[PDB]
Amino acid sequence: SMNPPPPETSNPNKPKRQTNQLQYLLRVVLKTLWKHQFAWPFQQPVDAVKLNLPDYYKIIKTPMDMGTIKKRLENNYYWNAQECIQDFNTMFTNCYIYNKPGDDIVLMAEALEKLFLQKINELPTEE
Ligand SMILES: Cc1noc(C)c1-c1cc(O)cc([C@@H](O)c2ccccc2)c1
Repeated sequence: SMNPPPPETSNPNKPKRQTNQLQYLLRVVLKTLWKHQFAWPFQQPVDAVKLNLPDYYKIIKTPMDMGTIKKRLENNYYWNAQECIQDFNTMFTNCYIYNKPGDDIVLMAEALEKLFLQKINELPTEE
């Protein structure tokens, strides 16, 4: 079956703003995760055709990935840091829902999420 369209990264009818927290999310949080040895499976949407996973989009109905997040941060899609944090959280949770505990992909997501939580605990106060 065909992949869905990816999550949107441009919509003029969506309100947005720059905040120092969103700027930290791009310059520190995304940047740090993206270069991790284990980032690559999370750097673009799941291509269920390529991966031969007929059920993926039956199971994962709110897909998200760091490719999408990167474009949203770079293209000023967000209103606040919470929208972006939620996208990370959805990406992580999706991986844990779809796969099994201790699978290599789950261990990889967990490595990224450990780093993510370290970086978010240092989120600047809004200014
Ligand atoms: C992310 C993610 N969540 O569920 C699936 C399925 C993936 C996923 C996305 C991908 O690009 C690739 C793979 C898979 O080839 C794999 C398996 C072990 C270690 C790394 C990679 C899984």
